[PDB]
Amino acid sequence: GAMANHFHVFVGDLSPEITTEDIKAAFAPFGRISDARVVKDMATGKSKGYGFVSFFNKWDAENAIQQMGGQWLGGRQIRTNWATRKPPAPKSTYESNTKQLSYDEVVNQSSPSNCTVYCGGVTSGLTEQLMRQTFSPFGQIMEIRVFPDKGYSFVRFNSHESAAHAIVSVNGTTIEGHVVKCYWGK
Repeated sequence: GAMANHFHVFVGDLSPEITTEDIKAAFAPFGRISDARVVKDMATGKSKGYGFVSFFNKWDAENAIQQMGGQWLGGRQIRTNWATRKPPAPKSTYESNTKQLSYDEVVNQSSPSNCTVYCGGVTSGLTEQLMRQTFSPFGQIMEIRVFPDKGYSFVRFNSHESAAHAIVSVNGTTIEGHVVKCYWGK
């Protein structure tokens, strides 16, 4: 049938009296077997204590593992464990380009020679000093160019790291009531 629904069970602790033929019969009522094999001695036909079974359907194998989970087959209880361990199919639980402010993502949004941050959203109180004092703890300032009338400013940093850091920190903050937005500028 479909290999996806075929399951291999690893059998162990087989009593020496047990043979390939025995597992076929023993496991058949619990699980439908396509084939079952005991690694047994060629001469005596006695089990070496282990083997494998191929079931036609997944439930059959699983049921058989449980029912034969140390069941008295032969003069002793045998062991079972699943060999073809069916993995569960995942889904996109993580990553699809998380939209947050990743410094790594932000720094790659511009060429490393660009040191300008575009600050927008500050329609009020927008002074050179206000931007300067805010941006300064994030990076070294070279220029502050402001336009309160248009509600934006250009913050010129000394370095690119400084500029990307400013964006990651300032983007989505609030300056005197106005929610600010920052990205790369010219």
